[PDB]
Amino acid sequence: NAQAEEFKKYLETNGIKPKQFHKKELIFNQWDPQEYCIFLYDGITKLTSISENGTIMNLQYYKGAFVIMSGFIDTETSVGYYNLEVISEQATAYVIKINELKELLSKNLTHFFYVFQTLQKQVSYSLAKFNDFSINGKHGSICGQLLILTYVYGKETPDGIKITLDNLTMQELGYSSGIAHSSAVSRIISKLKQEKVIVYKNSCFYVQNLDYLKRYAPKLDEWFYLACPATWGKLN
Amino acid sequence: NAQAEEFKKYLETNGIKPKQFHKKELIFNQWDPQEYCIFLYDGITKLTSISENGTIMNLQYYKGAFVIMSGFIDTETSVGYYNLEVISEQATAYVIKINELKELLSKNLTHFFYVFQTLQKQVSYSLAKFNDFSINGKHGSICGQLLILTYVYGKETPDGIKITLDNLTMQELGYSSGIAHSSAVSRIISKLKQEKVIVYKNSCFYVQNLDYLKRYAPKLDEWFYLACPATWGKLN
DNA sequence: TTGAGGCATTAACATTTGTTAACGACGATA
DNA sequence: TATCGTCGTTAACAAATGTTAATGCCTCAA
Repeated sequence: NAQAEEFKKYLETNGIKPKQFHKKELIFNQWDPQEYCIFLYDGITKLTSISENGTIMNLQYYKGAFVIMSGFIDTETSVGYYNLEVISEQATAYVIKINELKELLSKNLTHFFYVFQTLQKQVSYSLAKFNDFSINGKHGSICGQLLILTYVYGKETPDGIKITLDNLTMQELGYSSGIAHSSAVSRIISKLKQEKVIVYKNSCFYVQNLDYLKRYAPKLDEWFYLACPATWGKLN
Repeated sequence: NAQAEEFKKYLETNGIKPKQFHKKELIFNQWDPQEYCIFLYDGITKLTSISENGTIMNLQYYKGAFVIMSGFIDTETSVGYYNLEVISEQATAYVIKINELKELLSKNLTHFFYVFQTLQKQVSYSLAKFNDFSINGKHGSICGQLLILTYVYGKETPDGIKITLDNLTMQELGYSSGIAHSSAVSRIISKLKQEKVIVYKNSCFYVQNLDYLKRYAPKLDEWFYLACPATWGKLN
């Protein structure tokens, strides 16, 4: 991304250098809140939360470049108790204290409307996901995530559309759609395969019937068409 | 309250006078997609979406002062095809064509951080609402949506916390929670009355054991503490 | 006064999803 | 080569929710 690269070197010009993280690491966590601004530049991460009884919940994924904030700008108070876990083999993110971003960004606007728009991307994405997940129950919740992972981690192949993901177990899908037991998620997929909407090939899932997932996740498909038109056009 | 007070003037001091709306009026709709930046000053509205199937979905509610984006501040394209229906007897707001917001907000950067912070309040809200609705299915969805209603529009009476709202018909909560048929939402609420949680008096809902809702809407309760603490304190 | 329409409640029944358990396939370790 | 643990399936039963229909309470309009 062009804007993300211009922002990259705008930080290094002010003493902000990249930290390196490895898989299973938490850049921040729900238990020791620090209000930072994370400019995830490279790597795949997931924003999670754990209930008081230990229930895991994957709220979404983040693929660099992108911006995540654990606290508000003006008040600098916590925005919420979440964990940003690194699921890729290794990730590179510029961690900057929230206090400094104010002054850094008051002296330059073109980088402000960049971080602002990523936030607009965040909002629209959250509502679209909430829209498709709340209507068709859990069936559509699985279908929704599979549509997101296809539009971001997918690519055309002869067998079907491959999803370039590792450590994508059954529980990880359930965590990302509200299912708690790995047997319920496998039961929904058993029929998605019997309806040949998807298929399993070694190390990955393959999507054959994209239009099926679209019906059970229209607003999400719409969001990719409106927010990430690049990735969207590569699958139609 | 105050950060939006000096904001309201900063708009009409540059040629943005307020337009007025009445009940059931749509400020922006999904079929006519036009990118504005609405600043709901006074009144209550609901952001809705209508599926090709004809299904209605209430994504959330908006109570002034607040900011609602219909397009991206850069590309000027629609963040999504939604409808902002006025459900109050009387609502005032300030519309800005999104192309005009850029200039208006690039010179005064104190009101820039204001709009940016409300965007963050939106993000956390969506992430929190998505967390609690996903764990406990529909039973929890109603407990969550209810909790939201008692903090924003709930005042204390000897009979409990009264949700001062018109309507709130069974179908309307179904749209907010994600249930299609009104008979089902009634089923759950018929149990919450038996469960000494809520009662229906004077054509309004009175909450008596909001802690029961906190257990089923933990992330949402945490959101009011960190984002709108004044609201949180009114009931704690 | 009667009669129409909407909202709330319940029923019953179908469908989905929650929950636990058992089986097998695979890898890893000694 | 045997054994332990992880994960993917399926079974079986329980709970929740989807779906439709019927009944009652209320307002409204003639």
